[PDB]
Formats: sequence, structure tokens, C-alpha cells
Amino acid sequence: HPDISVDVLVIGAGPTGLGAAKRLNQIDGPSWMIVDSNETPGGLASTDVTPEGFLYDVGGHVIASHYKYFDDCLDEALPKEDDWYTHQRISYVRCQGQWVPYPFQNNISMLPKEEQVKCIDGMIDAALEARVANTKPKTFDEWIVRMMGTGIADLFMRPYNFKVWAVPTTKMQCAWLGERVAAPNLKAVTTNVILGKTAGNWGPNATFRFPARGGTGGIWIAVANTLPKEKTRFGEKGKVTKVNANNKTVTLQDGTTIGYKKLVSTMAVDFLAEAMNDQELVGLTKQLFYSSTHVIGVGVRGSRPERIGDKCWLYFPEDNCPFYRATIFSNYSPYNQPEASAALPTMQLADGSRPQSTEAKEGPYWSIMLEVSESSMKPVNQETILADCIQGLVNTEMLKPTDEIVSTYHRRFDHGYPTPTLEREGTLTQILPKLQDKDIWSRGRFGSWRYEVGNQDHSFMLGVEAVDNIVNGAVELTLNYPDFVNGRQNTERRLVDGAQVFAKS
Amino acid sequence: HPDISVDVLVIGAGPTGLGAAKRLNQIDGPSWMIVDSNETPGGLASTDVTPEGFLYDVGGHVIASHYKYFDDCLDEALPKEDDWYTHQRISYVRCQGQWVPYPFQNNISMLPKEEQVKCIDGMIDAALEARVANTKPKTFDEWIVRMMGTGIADLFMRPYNFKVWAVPTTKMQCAWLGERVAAPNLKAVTTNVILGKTAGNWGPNATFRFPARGGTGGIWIAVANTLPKEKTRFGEKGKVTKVNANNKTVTLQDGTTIGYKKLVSTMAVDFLAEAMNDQELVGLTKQLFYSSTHVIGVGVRGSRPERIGDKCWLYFPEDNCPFYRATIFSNYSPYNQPEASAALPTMQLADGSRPQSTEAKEGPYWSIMLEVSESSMKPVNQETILADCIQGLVNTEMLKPTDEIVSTYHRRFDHGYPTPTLEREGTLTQILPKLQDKDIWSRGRFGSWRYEVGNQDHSFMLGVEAVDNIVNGAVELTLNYPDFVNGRQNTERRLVDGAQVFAKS
Amino acid sequence: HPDISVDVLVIGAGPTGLGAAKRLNQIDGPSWMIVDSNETPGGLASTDVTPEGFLYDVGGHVIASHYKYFDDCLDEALPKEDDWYTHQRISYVRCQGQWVPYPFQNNISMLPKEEQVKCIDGMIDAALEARVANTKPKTFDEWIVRMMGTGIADLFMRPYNFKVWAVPTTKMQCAWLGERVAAPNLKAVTTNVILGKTAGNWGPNATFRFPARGGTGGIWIAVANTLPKEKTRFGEKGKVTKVNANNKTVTLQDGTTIGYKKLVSTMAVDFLAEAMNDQELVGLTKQLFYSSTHVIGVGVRGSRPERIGDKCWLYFPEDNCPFYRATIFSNYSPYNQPEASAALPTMQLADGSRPQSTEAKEGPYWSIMLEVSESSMKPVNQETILADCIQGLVNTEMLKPTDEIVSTYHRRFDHGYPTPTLEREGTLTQILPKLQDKDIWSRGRFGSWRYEVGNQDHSFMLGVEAVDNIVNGAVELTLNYPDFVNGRQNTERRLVDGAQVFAKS
Amino acid sequence: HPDISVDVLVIGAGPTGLGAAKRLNQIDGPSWMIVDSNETPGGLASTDVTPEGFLYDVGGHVIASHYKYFDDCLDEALPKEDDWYTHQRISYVRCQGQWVPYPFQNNISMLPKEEQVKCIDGMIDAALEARVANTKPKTFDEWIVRMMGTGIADLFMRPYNFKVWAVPTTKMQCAWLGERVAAPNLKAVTTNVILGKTAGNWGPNATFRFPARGGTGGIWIAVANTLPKEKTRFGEKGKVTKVNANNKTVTLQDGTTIGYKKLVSTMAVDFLAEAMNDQELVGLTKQLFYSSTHVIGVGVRGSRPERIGDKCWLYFPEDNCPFYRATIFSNYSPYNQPEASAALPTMQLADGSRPQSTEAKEGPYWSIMLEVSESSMKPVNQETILADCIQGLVNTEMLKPTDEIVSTYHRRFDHGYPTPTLEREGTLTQILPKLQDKDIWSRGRFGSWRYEVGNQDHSFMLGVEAVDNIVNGAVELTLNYPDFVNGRQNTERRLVDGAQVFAKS
Ligand SMILES: O=c1ccn([C@@H]2O[C@H](COP(=O)(O)OP(=O)(O)O)[C@@H](O)[C@H]2O)c(=O)[nH]1
Repeated sequence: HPDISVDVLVIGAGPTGLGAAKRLNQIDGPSWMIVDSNETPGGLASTDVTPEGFLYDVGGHVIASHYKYFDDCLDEALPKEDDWYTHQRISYVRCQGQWVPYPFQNNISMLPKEEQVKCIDGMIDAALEARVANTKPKTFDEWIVRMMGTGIADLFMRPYNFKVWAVPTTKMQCAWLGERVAAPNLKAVTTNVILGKTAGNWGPNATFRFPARGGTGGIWIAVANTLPKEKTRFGEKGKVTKVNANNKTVTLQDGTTIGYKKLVSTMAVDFLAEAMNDQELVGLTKQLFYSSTHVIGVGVRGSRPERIGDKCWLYFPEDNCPFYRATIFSNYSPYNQPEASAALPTMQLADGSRPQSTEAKEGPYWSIMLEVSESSMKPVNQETILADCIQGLVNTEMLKPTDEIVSTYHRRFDHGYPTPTLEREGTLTQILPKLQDKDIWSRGRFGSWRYEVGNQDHSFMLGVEAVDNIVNGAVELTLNYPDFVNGRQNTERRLVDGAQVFAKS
Repeated sequence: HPDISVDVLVIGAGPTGLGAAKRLNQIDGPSWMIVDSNETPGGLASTDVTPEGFLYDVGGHVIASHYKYFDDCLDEALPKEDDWYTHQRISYVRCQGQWVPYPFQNNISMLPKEEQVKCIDGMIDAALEARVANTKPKTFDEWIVRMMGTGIADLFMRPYNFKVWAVPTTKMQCAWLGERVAAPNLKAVTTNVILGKTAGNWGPNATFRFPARGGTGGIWIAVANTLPKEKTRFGEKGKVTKVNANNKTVTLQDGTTIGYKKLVSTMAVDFLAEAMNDQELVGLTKQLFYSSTHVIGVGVRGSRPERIGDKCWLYFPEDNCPFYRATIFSNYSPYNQPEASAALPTMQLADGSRPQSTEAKEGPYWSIMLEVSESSMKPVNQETILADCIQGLVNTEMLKPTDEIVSTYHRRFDHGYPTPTLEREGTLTQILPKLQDKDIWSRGRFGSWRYEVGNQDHSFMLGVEAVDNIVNGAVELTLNYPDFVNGRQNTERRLVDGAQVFAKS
Repeated sequence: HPDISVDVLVIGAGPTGLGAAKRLNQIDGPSWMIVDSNETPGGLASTDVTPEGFLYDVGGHVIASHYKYFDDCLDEALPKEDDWYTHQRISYVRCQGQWVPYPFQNNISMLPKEEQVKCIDGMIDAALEARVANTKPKTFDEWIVRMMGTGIADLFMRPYNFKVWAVPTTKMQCAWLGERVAAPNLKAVTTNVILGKTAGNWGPNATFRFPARGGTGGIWIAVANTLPKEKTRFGEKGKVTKVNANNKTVTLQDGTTIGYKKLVSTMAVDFLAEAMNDQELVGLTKQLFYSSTHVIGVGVRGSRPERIGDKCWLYFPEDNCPFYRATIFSNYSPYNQPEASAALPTMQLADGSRPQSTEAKEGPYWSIMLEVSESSMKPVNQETILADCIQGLVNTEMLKPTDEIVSTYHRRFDHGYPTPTLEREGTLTQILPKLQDKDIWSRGRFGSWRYEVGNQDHSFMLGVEAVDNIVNGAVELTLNYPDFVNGRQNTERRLVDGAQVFAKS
Repeated sequence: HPDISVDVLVIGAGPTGLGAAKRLNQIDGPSWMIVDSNETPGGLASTDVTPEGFLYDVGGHVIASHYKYFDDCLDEALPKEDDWYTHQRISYVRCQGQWVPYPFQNNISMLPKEEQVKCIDGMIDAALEARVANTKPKTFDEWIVRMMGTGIADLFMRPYNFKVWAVPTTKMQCAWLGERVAAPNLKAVTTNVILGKTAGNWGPNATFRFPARGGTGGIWIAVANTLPKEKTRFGEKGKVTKVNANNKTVTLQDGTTIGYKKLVSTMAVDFLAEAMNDQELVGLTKQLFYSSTHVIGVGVRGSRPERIGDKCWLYFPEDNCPFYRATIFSNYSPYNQPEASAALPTMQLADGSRPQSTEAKEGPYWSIMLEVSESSMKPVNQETILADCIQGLVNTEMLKPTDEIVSTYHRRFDHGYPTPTLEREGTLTQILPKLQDKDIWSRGRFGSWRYEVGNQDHSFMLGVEAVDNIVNGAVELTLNYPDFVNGRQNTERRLVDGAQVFAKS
């Protein structure tokens, strides 16, 4: 007999596991337990802090919720109005010396006229082809070209997406982008060119809210804290090392065994196959593709430069920098970096030279957070990536050679993006149903490997819905129908449902 | 305080209300109660019997389930292998002296050659127009022409649908018809013409099971029997006369008041509006449209004629009979009509004449069930419709003039079909949310008026999901996304969920 | 027996008739003569002079020759280099205060940005519809929209063409416009909008030669002068009053009868019908439509204004002036108006006021020639049209209010344009073969009534080809195939053919 | 100075040369003469006779005139109604044991059903593609597929045209086929399949007339005979061996020199170039491509078999016979073969056996004329081609193994078809203008090398129009605009024109 027995064991306390846990706690029916190898819940939605006091998320993390239930849990966890800051969704594409507002194609008037001609011509071709199309695109590349035409494709989405995914766009499927027909809005694009006009897709009603304190990680610490502590096991004492699917027994690193009736595994499915010592599943999961994510963080002295301004996140298609995305993380909260009166020595100048003095000087400070992808098709030199990022900051005019860097951060995350390759679905549909037959709900960004439902709210709800499937026979909508959940307001499920109301009576 | 108080009240014990009751009974959380003005549950899925022992459903009722939950409750209600008879769909369309296999449009290959030309020419125009189409059809008619061409439109689709919906095809929308109306492949249809082949396997009901006893009504009586009797109130004692939405109080005919927290109403929503004395809702519901259904039953002496054979239901686009559909009801179960040893006198010959003898004679007997639609746009002479149907049977060679009729049946059902008019949705999106704000779940064939989810299983699940929404924050999928639930096997929700399994240990 | 007998009789000594006579005179086989009711040959290709010495053509006449034969005869008629002046086409469209380079539809780049958007959007619409179009436009208007979109239609093509054709675009066919109306390339038009470029090279008249003396009329006087005088009868003595198609006899106003074997008639065919006293033909010819042309000439004191420059002819779609076209006739030849030392009093100022004195002041002088159309759908007030035109010149900033007008000219030409109405071809194919079967070749601008072969070179060659058909069995290519003659260089026929070369040996 | 001087010299007395001469003789202005290496005029439109008395044209020659002038000359040559026989244009395609009426696609109901499916499916694809087509086909093969679809193309036009042109369909251009858009008549093809109907494109309207005597060759002997004898030089005495273009002299076999002012050459342009000792033109003309034609004639004993019947010419796509076309030449005139009373011995039976007697026996007789193509891409074994053709007649069931063959015929014509290769036009637009610059009108089937104007009427008119161009400045319509002359009634030019009517009075 196992050391512990529960009805539903949840492996992992990132967003997905915490989702499963929150729903179990609410339902308060079957017995349950959540574990994690980390003392701090949050997984890829965690936050680090440099010794100099600069916070960094695991790359740019911006919440766009598709679910009321998700909002309920964030509100419960961080209920105060000053637990959060609201910002407009401001983003730009760096192209040929210019900060081009997103979406890129509505703003090509910033480019030289010759290129505008090239762009419009390509989109005219794409429009005339769309008018007679009778097939769906089969690759990410085809989808891009049908949406944008060759000129606009070549300038942004093609080179940018290689830098993001670390695989060519021709090797990825496009179904994950949704059911929208791949066709250009030629009139919109041509109008802005003729008018010599720019327009970003943000404004007063296009916002996000970001945690006042502790970065994105502050959310999941708060959410996790609403759980009954005795049902949680976080840290080395909670690391799963073996999974016996036949006995429905899990073994922890310290030797503790847990019996379960249903298992919700939110660890990377390739690691689950290993933990299971399931040779067949190992072979299958190894056919999945992913990229690793390098997060580089740079702490800068001085008030926010005019050239940066209210920019939130930024895209880099060009090859004069290794990062695909930059975030002005200091714009997300005042508390993502030290206060102005905090004294810190200058480590280096942005051109790499030494400071004139090693004295600690006061702020104020601002902060840039960078992402660089890696795969077998796109290697990254760990010894030089920081320096190359900083040079990239100079090249893209985010920093001047004279800017004073006071803090640096670099961490590599092995499983960063699950890749929507052409082969993904053919693989997943062999893996996930075999786990299912063993009463294992493998769910999450790397639990079920689907990027289009791979954000915080999706992950959280994957865990919620998996529990709802286990207990109430609910349809796992987020898992099997990303277009469905992404295209509606999901308002039905709440942190307080009829079931808990009628019961209190 | 009212006479009785329940958390959830269900009005109506047709399939929809019984679905609500079954889910409420399974969950066993909130207190509940189901009422019906009729002593016998079943509603439009009930069965009458003539004094001579011939059973008739409310027209042809063939079960094609989209849900494992529905299957679970039917199996529970009628568990024995001999509770059911299994049949293949044998369906034909009467067209110019011939029986054309359903679907008509995929069986062109059986008509006169000169008519095959008209049909194939039409489909060729349609195919070429469809090749450059960039707009969706807006009316049922436009749909029909775009996917079939004029030839087939004029020959079958248009006259038949007027005949069954009792409004012209130009007055109906077309978002409802995914699993109802087969759109023909030009190549497939042409290929069958060339080869002289047929193709009768389109759609959901290629095999169905029919209750051995008591007609379709036997199911819902049996399902109702699994409910705790003290939580049911069927008959004059359970007739709802007043609804006070504001006090959340329902008043029954005998003056019994019932207080509720949540209301699931499965009566026709226009009658609900009347019962609420809500003159705003009355005006809105009167913008809906419906047809009435006349059901005519004819009991015939003799062994099943060769010309009839294993035919199940039959379509009649032409003008030589008033009915749009005939069901060989005696093919569905041997217990739908008297055994051969039953002695019955001949009431009339099929040509209308009086029988040679008034002596009771033995069988065997077979049985035809006919449907005739009526609306403000398609009036019916009530007084002559029985005779007109019988003559229609002679006209279409279903009966010989000398066939001996031993039993007749005619009953008018005022609300038969909720019509997918062009105005339907605009009206419903006013009505259903307004009731929703008053904590009223109006659901069902006429409860929510959507024919594309108007079958027994849909209705049942509308009830199940309304409860699942009220208690568990479930999405009402069947209600809001007909194409979604009709396009998948809905396996997740079971008559025994994890909730009950875990609780019982 | 009649007074005179010839093999071929030519009626009319405009370009078409002179064409006939030239070819007859070249061939020098069959006997022939040419008559005209006018003493001066030339027809609508003649030139008037005001008493103050200002020449005016019958509206803007610019030669654009498709035929070597025509070139041969003009060179023979006017062999000296200084018999001619060469000019580039400098043509513009007046639109919202600006001069837009011809053709309008290819110079969108010149309009305000907001008009530019409207125009391009319309062209984008048309481009997309044209990609799947499988029918030809039936009317001029349909053609316009289909090839240019609504924006350009409304802004220029529709008002301009009503103003010149004196019927709406919806009343005209569109098979005539190959070499008259440029079809805009979406890419080219958009590219020039983006770059801010112009495109003024479209068409056949990018370079023209104009006679140094006597206006366009100087050409036909000279051409007629190369004919043998005794074969001509120009003046009252050559006015045709009766045509007896049966006896093949023509009666002149002075009573002269001329018998013919073949008749080439170049007078308006409706005039021919009346002179034939052929009532059926009169009927048919009244089914044709034509507009009248008002020519207004304005002689102005001053050296050529800078705002005028090298402009040749100008289009006016707007309703701030009565005329559809202005020609800077003084730019065509220095001898179209008096020399600078010619003394002339000011008749009026352009603002309409009388001048201070009757003092004759010297030049130099420049000259504007205006055209205003009239039809039963577009009346012209003849008593005011001159003043309206002059006010028009002020409204369009052609003349300053203070400009000094020293000569004025107004003349109405009843048959100005043969309208390409919808009915035109149906009517002509009843008229011309009937005249053909009576050995009458009816040809020319109003002889055969086809504007697309309605220019001086066309007209001339219609006469030439008629003679060639009569004598040498040649195909009447210009008559029956406008697109064929207009799309090629017609170099084969010469004023000296092999026939004459060999005969002189 | 030369032995003879003329204004216009014509080399060749095939149809093209005779056309030139007929028009020269009609105009009767410039001096002229016509020469030919052959004593008998006619060229490839001549006729041979075997020693047994069977006539053979140079392959199937069927007149379809596009010109009145041609008809005038034929009718002048053979004016009696019994100089000609009239027949319906009856042709079939041999395909899988069947004689399929032409055109093939309207008669595929004779094929197996499974193949009808494949054909119709292919043509449906073609129809759908044609609806969105925005390009012209570039090759003959592309044109075939767009016209017929894949399945129909593979059965007839693709393998048949390889057998005709002796080059792949992918190596030929398709402009020569005319201006008709390459698109299926899907309804016409489908309608005949549905009706099970066959219908060839002949009837009372669709006829040809064939010479009663002397075969096609008789026409040209008769036309030549209307020429004044002393202006002709036919035989060894008229064989051109040298052309000196710079000196405008031709030298004949017997050493006679002829001076000309204009030269109409109708010999093959590659021999013209050789004769000109113009190495540049030699090199250019060698880049043209042509196939050689083998003609095989088989005289058969017996009355016409029922299986042959009224057939005229037959196409053979399949590879069980070497010939691409067969003609039932005995059906064209009863004088193409001996009378019934003529006695001939059997040479062999169709299976190759010896007859059971060498005695002469009487007729009647019938006759088959076959065509086999040869090129460098498709060799022909001259020594076995007769026997292979005869074996082909048995394989195609045209002859039974027992049929008695009483005459055989085989002749190879080196220049047989001028090939419309992709390269033809690029080559010809270099050859013809250089010859033109030297006053050489190279015209005819191999004179100007264009098959689409390569028939007897076309050829004749190339000579006629050449002369007309030389003398009267006419446009050479047939040379330059094949679509134009093939698409209209060319009725203007007559054998008696006004010129001769007027001069004779
Ligand atoms: O051969 C046929 C018979 C019926 N229908 C369509 O199918 C729909 C549903 O008819 P059915 O008998 O399936 O359903 P019911 O009326 O019983 O609910 C009708 O409205 C018809 O338009 C069709 O397209 N082809």
C-alpha cells in the first residue's frame, strides 16, 4: 500500500496544475493533492530577481484572458486595486531604422517609397489570388504569404518567425492560427499608404493588467496560497521521479509513494514518458519539437528615454540583433526594478567599455527584457549571448553606446516553446490518447504541447477543465477546440458555481 | 411563503424536462421538482393508440443520438435486448411513379433521362458559380440553388420543403441545415448517373433502434419511472397556469404555489410569456413562427405488401397527396398494431366505398403513419384531411383501391415544428437572454425554438445542459452551438460521472 | 438619258469623299466625278476665320494617322517642311482647381489624398471583380465601372462623357472605345500614387503635326487641288437634292442629272434617306442618334500667359463651365491668329464688361477654341452660350476677369458626333446592307456613322477603301473592323502602287 | 541582260503559284510568267495513279473554302455539275474497337462506363479551371487539356497528334488553332453521355465537293489550263536552280535566265534559301521543322463493306496501326478506281497470304488511302511501311484477313507538314522580312510555312493576295492574320471585279 492515497493527484504547480488544484478545491468532492519539484509555484510564469534588484519574467508575459473563471481566481488572489497596473497594448516592429507600429502592414508608410510599391504590389497579387482560392494553406509560410503578399512577408513575418520558432516557416502547420481565411485587407493597407498614416492596434480599450509586485510570478504565489497547505507538497520533497501507470503509483524523490485514481500531469509530456519508463511513449514524445528560450535582462541607469517612451513589447525581424522580442519591463510596474534612491555601481557601458568610476550612484532605473530562441536548427552560444544581446541593443538604438548598465541577467529555459510543426498533430494524437487510456490527463503548455492554447489563461483552464472532465463529465474544450475557446467569452464557469451556492443553504 | 420550495423547478416532462430531471437526480445536490399538465410524460415524443389497437407516434420518430449521456438513460430505462428492434434506414422519395432512394440529390441516376439532363445541367451551373463564390447564402432557397442547381431545386427541394415547413424556402434561413440537407458532389452525382448506381448511406440515421413496446412514448414513460415519484407532479395537478418571475413563484391549476431559485421551462416559450403575463415577452414570442402537424394513422388488413417491403419512411414532394411524409409504422415494431388473430371489421375500402361485409375478420395487419403540415401560409381543410390522405395513399399506389382499412387516426398538434425563419435568431437573442436575466432557462423544441437541435436527444441534452449550467457552470453547447454538438460524438458526460464514483467510496 | 454619266459618283468632298476621289484619280480606270454643295471642300474638317483674323477649326482637330496612304496624300498636298508645325500632345483634365494630366484615370496621383483613397478603393473593387468576370460589359457605363471603379467613374468619366456625348453613359454601347478610353492598371496607378509620379504618354496622339496656314481646312483645300478640276463640281452647282436609287440617277439643285453605276455617298445617311424619298430608310435612319456641336472661339490680347503654357487641349468634367473641351488654338500655328502688330480694339473684358475705349491696340494675340454639345437630352441656349463659355473661362481660371477679348466666334454644327448608342449596330445593319444592295456605298463620319473610325484618316480611308472594294474587290477593313485597322500600321496601300509603277514602263 | 524579262515572276504551279497567276492574268497589267519543275501543275494537291488504275491524292484532301475567289476559279475550271460529286463531311475516331463519330468528346457514350466516368471527371476539372483562368495556354498540349480535360485528351488528341505531327504536343505552340478560348463544353458532353447518344458534326449543311475525275489533281490541271500557255513553263525547262536576289535574276535547269521586278516564290523556303546561296537564310530556314508524309494506297476487291459504309476519313489515335488517318477514297468518286468490269488479279490477301489463284477477276473495287508521318523524332522504315499499314488495316478491322488486295501504292513526300513548333514564329519573323526586303514574296504551305493557312484555298489565296499586294497595295490578310480570314466570309474579291467590268465597257 502506497504512503499516500488520493483520488486525483496533480503533478506540477505552474498555471495548469494550479488550475486543476483551484477547481478541485472549489468542488471539494474527491480527495486530491498537488506536487511540484520547486518550492515556488508558477513554472514558466515565474519571476526571477537579479542581485541588484531587477525582476525578470520568463520573457515577455502579457495576460489576455479568455475566461471569467481565470479572472475570478486572479481577482481572489490579488483583490486590491493597487495590486495591479493597467497599460495599453503598445507594440512596434523594428524595421530599417524605424519603430513601426503593430500591425506592421498597416504602417508601411514609414518605409521608403520603393519598398511601399514592392509591398503593395505583393499584396495586390495576394488579393487577386485570394479571390479565387479554393484550398486552405498547408504551411505557416503559405498562410503568411496569402495574408501579406511576398513583399510584406519578407520584411516581417517570415524572418521574425524563424527567429521566434527556430525552425523555418515552411516546416510549420498553420491550423494553429485559427479559422480566419488567409487573405489581405488590401484596402486598409493601401489607404494608410495613400494617406501617409500610421495606426497601432491599441487604445483605451486595448489593455492589459500586470501585477504591481513580484512580476508575473506574484500572481501564482498568491493563487497557490489560497489552497489548503496540507494538500500541497512543493520543493525537493515534491519532485516526481517515477510514474507507475499500471499501479497508478507515483514515486517522489525522497521515496514517498502516492496512489491515485486519476492523474493530471502538467510536466512536459516527454519527461512524463521517461518517468513512466514507457519505451513506446518515450519514442513518440521524442518526435515532438520544441525550442529553448534564453531570457536576457538588462538594467539601465537613467529615466526612461524619450525614444523608448510607453513602448511595451517590440519585435525584431532583422539580423542585427539576436533577440526576437524585447520588453520594456520597467514600464509594466515601478517595482520591477529598484527605486531611484537605490545606489548601484555601473557594471559596463552599452558599447562594452568600463565605467569612469566604480562608485555606486543613484537611479532612477529602467529595464529591458530580451528573448532569444534556440533549437537544433538554431544554436546559441551561451558564453557570448549576453554580450551579443547588448550589442543588439546598440544596433537597434534601444541603448546608446554611453548608456550605463547596472545589472545583467541570463537564464536558459530548456522547454520554452512547443512548436506547431507539420508533424505535431500526427504525434500528439498518438500520445495523448494512450495516456488517457491509463487515466492520465497530460495537460499544459508542454503537458499537451499546443501553443495556440499555451498562454497562462489557457494553461490554467486546461487544468480546470481536466478536473471538470474527471468529476462532472465536462468537455475539455480548450484542449480539443482552441478556435472555439479563443473565439468567445467563456463566462459560464465561475469560482462560485450554483453547486457551492445551493450547498451553503 | 409558497406551498412548496425547490432550488430548481422543471416545467414540462417531455424529453427536455426529463433530461433536466435526470441530471438533477444524478447530481443529487440541489432540491428539485418536475411538473407536467399531462399524466403521461413524453410530450411530442408520446404515443397514441386507436380503439382498434394501432399505435401512432406524433409522426415519424427515428432516434439518431449524438450523445452518450442520452444513450445511458435510454439503456437504463429499457435495459433488455428485446426492449428494442434494430432497423436499417430504408428511405425513399416518391417522384413520378418511382421510389427514388434518399438522398434524392445524390440519386439523380434513377429519373427519366431527359430529367437527368435538366438536373445535371443545373448542378453544373451551380458548381461553376460555387467556384467563384465569395458570399454565403442568406436564405434556405439560395442555399438549395447554390449547392444543387435549379433542376433539382424545382424537382424536389423546393416543393417538398414548402410541403413540410408550410412556408416557402425563400422565407427561411440556412444556418440550420448542416446535418439535415445533403449537398451533392457534382462528380459523385454525375458518376452514379453514368454507372446507374445508387447511394443511400448519407446522414446520421442509417441504422436506428425502435422501442419494442408502447411506441416512442414508451421510452419517456420508462425514463420518467426512474425518477423518485415524490419529486414528480404529473397531470391536472401539475399544470402551470401562472409564473411570477419577480417573486420566483409558479402557480399550478389547483392553486398550489411553488417557489424556486432557478427555473427550467420546457413549455413553448410563447405560452411561457403568456403565463408570465409579460406583455413585452408576448410581443417578442409572437414574432416567432411555427407550423402545426396533422398526424394521420391508417390501419390496413393484410400481410405487408411486396410494394411496401422494408421501407421505413417516405418523402412526397408532389401534389397528388397532402402529406409530406409516410412512415410504415408497422415495420418499426410488431407491437405497433394488433396481432394477426385480432378480429376487426373493415371500416372502409381505400377508395372510400363501404365494405362488402361488416363482419369482423382476422389479420395480419400493417400500418401507415402520415404527416401533413399547416400554417397561416398553408391552410388545411381540417374536416376533409383524413379522406384526402387516404385518397393520397391510393394516388401514390401505397394502397390499392380495394385495400381494407380497419382503423383510422387523426390528431392535430398545434406546435409541431419551430420554423427557421429569417427572423428567428433576431427575435430569440432578445427573448432567451431576457428570460436568462430572470433566472429562467427556457429550453427545448419550443422552449428555445431551434429545429437544428430539436430532436429527442438534443432536447434531452438541452435539459441536461441547462442543469449542468445552473449547478456546474457548464457551457450550454447544444443551445448555442448546434454545429458543434451535431459534428462530434459527445462522449464525456455519462449517467455515472466521476463525481458519483468518488462519492460512493 | 441623263446630263452626265460616270462609273462612280462621289457625293461630298469632306475627307471621306476626297479619299474616294484620290483613289479613283490614282487608279484612273473607271470614270468618276465628285460633287459638294459647298464651294470649299473639307466638311467638318474645314476652318472658319473671324472678321478680326482668328481661325477656328470645327473644334479640336488633331491628326493621328493609322495609314501610310493618308500620309502620302497629306505630304503630296503640303510637301514643304514649313507647311507643318509639330507639337507634343499636352493634354490635361480640369479637376478641383488643378490640371490633371491626361489620361485622368492614370494620374490619380495628382488629386487630394482623400480623393485618391476613394479612387483606388473603387479600382481595387473593380480589380477583384474583373478577376472572376466571365461576361463582357454591355454599356459604356458598365465598362467604365468595370475597368475603373466607382470612384473614378463618378469623379470624371460619367460627368465628362455626358458633357461631350450629350447622352448618359448608360445609353451607349462600349465596343467602340479600344483606342479612346484608357483602362487603368491597378498596379501602375497605385505605384504612381505612392511615388507621386505622372503618366501622360497613353494613346495615338503624343505627337501631332498641324498645318501652318489655313487651319485643318488648309489640308483638304490642298488635297482637292490635286484632283482634275473638270471632275469636280463644288458649290450650289454640286448640291444633291434627289437620289433615285432605282434608275441610278442623282439630281442636283440646278436640275442637272447624273447617272452612275456605283455611288459613294458621304453625306449623312439620314440626309441620304430623305433625298432618296425612301420612307423605310428614313424610318431606320431616325433610329440613329447624333449630337450637335457648338464651336466657340475667343481671341485674347496678350502674350501667351504662363498659366496656359504649351497646353494643347483640355478636358472639363465639372459643371462650372458649359464646354467639354478647350483647345489653345494659338499654340497650333502662329498663323491661326493675327501677328502682333495687327491693331484691334477690345470688344469686351472676360468678366463681361465693356472696355474703356474703342482704341485699337496691338497684340500679340492668343486664342481659345471651345466645344459645347447639344442633343434632345441636352439643350443649349444659343443666345447665351457665348457669354456662358466666356464666364466658363473665368471660372476655370483660363481667363482673368481683366483679360481683353478682341474677337469672338460661335457656330452650331447640326451633325457633330455620331453617337455609339446601344441601338446603333442593330440599326446600321438594317441600313447599310440595304443601301449596299442598291449599289450605294454610304461611308464617312455620318455616311456610316461609326465614331471609332470617325477621324480624318479613318474617313479618308473609308472613301479610299470603298473605291478599292468597287474596283479591286478589296475588303472594307476600316468600315467593318475598327479594332483591326486601329491596332496596326496600315502601310500596304500607297499613293503610288505597283500598278502605276508598272504601267509607266 | 537576261533571256526573259517580266514584271512579276512566279516560281511554282501548286495552288499558291496558280493563285498568283490567276490573279495576274485577271488584272492583266504587269507582265508575268509562272514556272515549275513539274510538267503537271498541282504540287501536293496533285494525284497519282497506280498501274492497276487506282488514284491517290497526296493523302486525304478535302476542300473547305473560305473564299469566293477560290470558288470562282474552281467553278470556272470545272463548271459542269457532273465535274463534281458532293458528300457529307463524315469522319470517325477509331478507339477501343469502336468507330466513334467526330467530334470525339460528344460520343464517348460508346466507350466503357468506367472510362466515361474518367473522361467526365477530367472535363469537370477542366471546366472548373477554365472558369478562373487568367492566362492563355502556351503549348498545344496545354490547349488540348484545357479543352478536353486529362482523360479525354489521353484517349484521342494527345496520342493522335503525336502520330500526325511526329512531334510531342508539348513542343508545339497553340496560337495557330485560333482565337477561341480553350474551354470544355461540359454540358454538351454530359448531355450525350446521359442520353446514351451519338452524333457526328455532319449533315445536309456540312458537305464537301470532290472532283469527279482525276482526283484533287484534276482541279489544278483544269485551273492551270485557263492560263495563257505561252506565259507558263512547266517541266524540266521550268526548274529553278539559282536565284540571284541582288541582281533580281533567276536561272533555270536548261540555263535560261529570267529577270523580274518582283518575285513570288512558292517553293519550300529552305530550298529557296539554298537556291539563293544566302548562307544566312540557309541557317535560319534550317531551324524550321517539318514532317514528311508517306502515302499508302490499297485497292480492294469487292463491293463496299457495310462496316465501311459512307465513311470519308478516319482518325487513329491508337498504336495498333502506323497511320494517323485513313480515307475511303473510293467514296469520293467512282472514278478514283477501275469500273466493276475491269479485271485484275489478287496481289495478296490482307493477312499477307497468296491468293488461291493468279487469274484476273472482275470488280467492283473500293480503295483506302493512308497517311504515315515521319520526322527525326519519329523514323519510318520505308521497306516495311506498306506491310505494316496493311497489318494496321486488319488490326483496326478495316479489312478482314480474307479481303483481296489488287493494288498497292507508296510514295514519300519529303516536305509534308510545316510544323507549328514553339520556335516557328521566332524563326519566320526573321526569314520573311529579309526576303521581303529583296522584293521576294515567299508564300505557300512551305513558301510561308503556316499550317493554319496551309490548305488549298489558303494556299491559292496567299498567291492571289501576294499579287494584289504587289499591284494594288492590298493587305496580305491570309499571310498575317489567319484567325481573321478563317473566321469570316471572304466574298469581296472576285474573278471578275469592277476593274474588268468597267474596262470592258
Ligand atoms: O431526399 C431528401 C429528403 C429530405 N431532405 C431535407 O432534409 C430535411 C429534414 O428532413 P427529415 O425527414 O430528415 O427531418 P424531419 O423533418 O423529420 O425532422 C428536409 O427539410 C429536407 O429539405 C433532403 O435534402 N433530401
